[PDB]
Amino acid sequence: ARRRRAEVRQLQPDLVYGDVLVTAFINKIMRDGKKNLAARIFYDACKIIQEKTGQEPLKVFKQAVENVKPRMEVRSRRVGGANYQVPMEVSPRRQQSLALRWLVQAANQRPERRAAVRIAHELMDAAEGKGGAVKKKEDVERMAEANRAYAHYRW
Amino acid sequence: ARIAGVEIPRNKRVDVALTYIYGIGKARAKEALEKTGINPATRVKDLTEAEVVRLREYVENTWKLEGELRAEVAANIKRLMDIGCYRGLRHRRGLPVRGQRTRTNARTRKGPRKTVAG
Amino acid sequence: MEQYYGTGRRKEAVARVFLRPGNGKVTVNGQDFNEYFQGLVRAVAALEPLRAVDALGHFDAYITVRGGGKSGQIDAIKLGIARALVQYNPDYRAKLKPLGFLTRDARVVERKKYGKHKARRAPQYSKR
Amino acid sequence: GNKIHPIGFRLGITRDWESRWYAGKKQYRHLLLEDQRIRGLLEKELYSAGLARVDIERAADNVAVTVHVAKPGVVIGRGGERIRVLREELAKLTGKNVALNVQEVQNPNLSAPLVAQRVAEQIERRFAVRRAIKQAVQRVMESGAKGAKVIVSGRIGGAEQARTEWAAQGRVPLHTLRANIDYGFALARTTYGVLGVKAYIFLGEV
Amino acid sequence: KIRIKLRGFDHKTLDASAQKIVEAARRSGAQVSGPIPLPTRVRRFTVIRGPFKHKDSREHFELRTHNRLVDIINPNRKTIEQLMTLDLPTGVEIEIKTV
Amino acid sequence: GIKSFKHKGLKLLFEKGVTSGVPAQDVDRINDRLQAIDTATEIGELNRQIYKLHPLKGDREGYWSITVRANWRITFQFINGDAYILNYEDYH
Amino acid sequence: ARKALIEKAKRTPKFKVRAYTRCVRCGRARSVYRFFGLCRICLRELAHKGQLPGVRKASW
Amino acid sequence: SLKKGVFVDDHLLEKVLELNAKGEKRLIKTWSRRSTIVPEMVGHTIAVYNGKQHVPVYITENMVGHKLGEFAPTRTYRGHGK
Amino acid sequence: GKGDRRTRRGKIWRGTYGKYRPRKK
RNA sequence: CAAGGAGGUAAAAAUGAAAU
RNA sequence: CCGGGCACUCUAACGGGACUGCCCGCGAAAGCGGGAGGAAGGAGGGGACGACGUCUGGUCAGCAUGGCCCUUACGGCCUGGGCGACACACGUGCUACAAUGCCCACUACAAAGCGAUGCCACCCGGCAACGGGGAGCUAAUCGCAAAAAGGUGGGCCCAGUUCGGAUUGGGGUCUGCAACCCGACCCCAUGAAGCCGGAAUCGCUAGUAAUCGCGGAUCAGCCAUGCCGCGGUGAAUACG
Ligand SMILES: [Mg+2]
Ligand SMILES: [Mg+2]
Ligand SMILES: [Mg+2]
Ligand SMILES: [Mg+2]
Ligand SMILES: [Mg+2]
Ligand SMILES: [Mg+2]
Ligand SMILES: [Mg+2]
Ligand SMILES: [Mg+2]
Ligand SMILES: [Mg+2]
Ligand SMILES: [Mg+2]
Ligand SMILES: [Mg+2]
Ligand SMILES: [Mg+2]
Ligand SMILES: [Zn+2]
Repeated sequence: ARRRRAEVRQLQPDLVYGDVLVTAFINKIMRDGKKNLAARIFYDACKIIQEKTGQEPLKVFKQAVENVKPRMEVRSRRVGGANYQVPMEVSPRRQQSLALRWLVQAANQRPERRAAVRIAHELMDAAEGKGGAVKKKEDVERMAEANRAYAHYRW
Repeated sequence: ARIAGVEIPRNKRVDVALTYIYGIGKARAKEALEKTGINPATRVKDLTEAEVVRLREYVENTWKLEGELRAEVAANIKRLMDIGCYRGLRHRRGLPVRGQRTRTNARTRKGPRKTVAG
Repeated sequence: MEQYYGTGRRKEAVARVFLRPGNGKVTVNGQDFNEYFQGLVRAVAALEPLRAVDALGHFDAYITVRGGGKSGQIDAIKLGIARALVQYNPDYRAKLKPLGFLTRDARVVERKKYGKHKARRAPQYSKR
Repeated sequence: GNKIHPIGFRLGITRDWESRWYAGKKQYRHLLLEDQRIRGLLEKELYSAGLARVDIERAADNVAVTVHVAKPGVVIGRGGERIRVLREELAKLTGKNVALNVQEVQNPNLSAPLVAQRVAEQIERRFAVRRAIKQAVQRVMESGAKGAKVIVSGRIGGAEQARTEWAAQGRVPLHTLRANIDYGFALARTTYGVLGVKAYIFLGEV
Repeated sequence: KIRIKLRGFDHKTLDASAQKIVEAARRSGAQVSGPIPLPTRVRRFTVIRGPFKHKDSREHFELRTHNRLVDIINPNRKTIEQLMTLDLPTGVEIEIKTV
Repeated sequence: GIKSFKHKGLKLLFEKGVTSGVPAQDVDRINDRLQAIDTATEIGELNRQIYKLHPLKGDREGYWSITVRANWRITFQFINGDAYILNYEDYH
Repeated sequence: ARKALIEKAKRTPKFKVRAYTRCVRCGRARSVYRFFGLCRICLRELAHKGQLPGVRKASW
Repeated sequence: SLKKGVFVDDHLLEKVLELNAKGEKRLIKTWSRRSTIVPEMVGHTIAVYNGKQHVPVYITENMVGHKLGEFAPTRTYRGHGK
Repeated sequence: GKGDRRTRRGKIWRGTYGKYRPRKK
């Protein structure tokens, strides 16, 4: 019954960058608890960003996250055996989490061969507003758009 | 190149291309090309015809392989035809040869499930 | 040549940190602070307390390490480096506390408990 | 229910051992079997003494054995028998230094094994169990105890229906470590079956 | 030159009985390396708590076997005299060898 | 006629005459009910007062249960003049 | 088969592999520890009794 | 799979060899697969025990590492409702 | 390939050694 | 700042079990 | 490795160490929030500990035991068989369907434990299992063990394929009186099903889940992928 509001977990800043965000992204890359392979892939992809574009990956990655941020999402709620879906706003914590999660997932959805090039490209596509994650973001906002009827149920 | 009974594997490393023969596997593979004296990492794409001839001559001879040894293997099971042992009956009933568990599993010899119900 | 305390521990890892006041930013033990820790991204985070202070290579590192794996050793080194510069510079306390570079971090591997499959992972069931 | 043996629960701090010797492998097994056969042989022809303990100590062929008894009446002065061949019959499968001592347990009403054994005798005397429990507790409580508790379970007074008679005065905290709680148990053999008597005796600690 | 080892299950009896020999050797004309605490050899075993068949939730026990070392210098029969047969253990196993 | 056994004790008692599967005082009782379940051409014949016959409910539907003694039941399935899955079970 | 069966367990002749462990206090053939020569059941009993030298509850 | 042993029952062989000089009768039993096929006395029948009875198995070359009881199945199976 | 008897990885998992996993040096 | 009285009231969800 | 030294690390024996005691705010109190204080805090993180009683719960196959029954036998010995049977159904799992992946080579970094009726260094034969030798070790001394995931290099290039390892043929080794039914490995060759799972269903809130190897009990050997422990790297999220 959540007596404690569960305090927000804080991370360690990365190497060379100091991000309070990049490490969170590396973590999503991480599988089976191998931060070595995870971090390597991201920094690898950072080197890949430099090639296809003359931009610093610290902004390319930053803007990509900003473009894959759900303004509002759909929430299933009350009365009628939980029949309604109230479109709710998204907390900065949750926009944060969804952005990075959808990025990595869409990144591994790509037909490319190497994990680094998937990350790099999906970030470049998302920075422009083209990524498959941006599709996911825009999709979730469609659902939230179509439910404005009983949005006044709010909460 | 029609090495034994097969020819299929083109552009894909001779140490690997060799594997595509019933009788070669992996150990006899590099064993055959070190004894014939050929580079394993080659193209397989019809390279030096001489290397291919030597390879063919050694491989196809030496040990039995392809359809010939399939016949021998099948004949070794035919050994336990006659009035054979227990191991033959396991080849007869279609059940696992090495006395394992057949209460469950053993699907690789029994085949897919049939379901009786009762 | 010289000596400066050194006791860094983190998750079954022991690291004795010295540092000798010289411009040669050096290594210890096996090979380089690199070399011995190459391919490991977070390995260079052990030198962050030096970045927290005014040490751009003013000391000659000498850390013998043992026990655990690399990451714990690296973590322990961080505790040892900090334990040195706080020792011979008692006024460098007002940075090891706000930044929190001084903690043994009691976070250690929890015991396998019976019944459970491993630590906390329950063995999974069906009623039927 | 399910509760751990209040003796084993202590062992370390509070309540020491009962067989105190050290050995490595290839020896422990043999010396433990001998040790237990001593306890087994003693219990038989020494029950009339009512023995609270059977402490045992060793030091390479030394085997010391201390028998605690409420009333050591079955020792009778040196060559008056009841000790001579009796402490010498141990070495018929031992042959080692059968050093048998006898202790005088002062108050039997504060010795848990003795309490339970007195109760278990009364069950076989066909006594009224519930009244026997009550008295034994008060008897223990009468002799200065800080807390007591006796438990007989099963087949009470014959009669087809297993019961469990319960009585306890004062304080008996089993969960506490600094407890000094004596635990005893006894089998009452009856013409209608077998029932078990638990006895808890408690004194202060800190 | 004289090396003595003291093994034991109870640590309190060991830490005390192997300290007597530090006093009975120092006050007899010798240098004594104090109670050397050799590591313990813990011998655990895990038993199912019930006589029946309740596999989950059992209860385990351990048999800690402690080792303690003490060395005395010169093997003079002045220190030897006391540590010869003035033994006060409770079963504590003692090893005496010189090398 | 009986055709199958789910209890090994009952099975041995009826087949070989091995009485070391059932209670010693219930050998004559268990015998005369099994024989009556054997000669039974229809469940209607297993209707004597002393058996206390009755079909079970729930997940035990399709099963019958005459009483041997006390809380002990001989449960089975009767179909087409034969009984199957003869079990000597405590009604719990 | 129990009394004549704790006989064989100590008799131990005829082929070396036919010999087996067996609790001494009981007659248990399973979960018999070589160290004590006891089954897991008996071992627990005596460990709570205190009749097992050094043997103590494990908490960590 | 033995190599330097490769054994047959001494008692099976005792009975088999002392009934091998210049000929015999096929009346010969056993109680142990444990043995091995044994060359010589090939034209023989060895009634092997399968746990229930003695099955007359016949030797006609072809067999070797297969001792006996492989020629004496212990179970029956036969079918599963079908 | 933790179950293939022809790998250093499968030989680890099985425990045993051999040709596909020599006893060091 | 402390409620007395008036009114819109959940859904889809049935059964019992084998000596006292 | 020696001389020598034992301050570091470690070993194991007793201790110190926070009790929201100190600051602000709230309150009648308890207490709650917040803050320098330190390794640590408002039960620090885990263990052992399971009230009166409930389930005619479980256990006569650990053992004890009332009653009933068996005694040239329902007891006793032995060889052999069986518990390992298989048209099927369910539970708990192991290994996978691959490229944050596989293979080969090189090269690091643990803990907790076990061993002289055994662990077996180092040589020798052997593709290997393993066998001949044979040193040290009553073992923080010698050995089991090189930890594995990691790193460095190189090779496959996404295809049932260097994924996956089932099944089967052959050849061997070791324990054992003996391994057909029914043992574990080693080597050659076969290389299946599987390309990620219907209705449903489980676990875990911080060293945690996931993932990686290591030890032990039982044990001649082993069907252990099990159970009980050990450490390595190490997430996500909790509005409510
Ligand atoms: Mg089988
Ligand atoms: Mg299935
Ligand atoms: Mg773990
Ligand atoms: Mg389980
Ligand atoms: Mg109805
Ligand atoms: Mg408590
Ligand atoms: Mg019941
Ligand atoms: Mg009995
Ligand atoms: Mg079974
Ligand atoms: Mg397919
Ligand atoms: Mg595919
Ligand atoms: Mg929780
Ligand atoms: Zn026992």
